[PDB]
Amino acid sequence: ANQFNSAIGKIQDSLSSTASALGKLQDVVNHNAQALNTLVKQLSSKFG
Amino acid sequence: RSSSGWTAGAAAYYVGYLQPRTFLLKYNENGTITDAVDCALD
Amino acid sequence: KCVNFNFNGLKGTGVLTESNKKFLPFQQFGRDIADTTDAVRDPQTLEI
Repeated sequence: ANQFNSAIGKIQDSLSSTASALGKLQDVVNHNAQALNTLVKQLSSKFG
Repeated sequence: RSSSGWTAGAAAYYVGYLQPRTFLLKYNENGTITDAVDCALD
Repeated sequence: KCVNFNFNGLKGTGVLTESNKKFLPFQQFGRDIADTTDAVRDPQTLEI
C-alpha cells in the first residue's frame, strides 16, 4: 500500500508536466488539420 | 546661405539594389506586416 | 439579403455586412484564405 499509492501519483505528475505522452492522439488531430487545410489551398491554384 | 557661397547642414542617404528573390509575408488582423523571411539567405 | 453582385465588373453572391476593421483607402477589394473576394470597397462613396 506504500508502493502502489505512490505509483498512481507519479502518473498524475507526469501527465501534468509532459505533454508529449498524449502526442499519439495529437497526431490524429494534426493529420486531420492538414487534411482540412488541403482543400482550402487548392481553390487558389489556377490549374492551367 | 546666411551657385558659389551656398553652405549646407548634415544629412545621410542610402542607395540599395534589387534581386529576384522570394519573401514570406506575415499579415495581422490590421494589415500591417510584422515579419519578413528571405528564403535563400539561411 | 442574399442577392447577386456586380461590383465594378466583379460578380458574386452574398450578404453585405459592415466591416469593423481598418482598411487602406486605395484598396479596391481583398481576399480570404481561399483567395476569393470576401470584402470590397463601394465605388460611389467610401465604404467597405
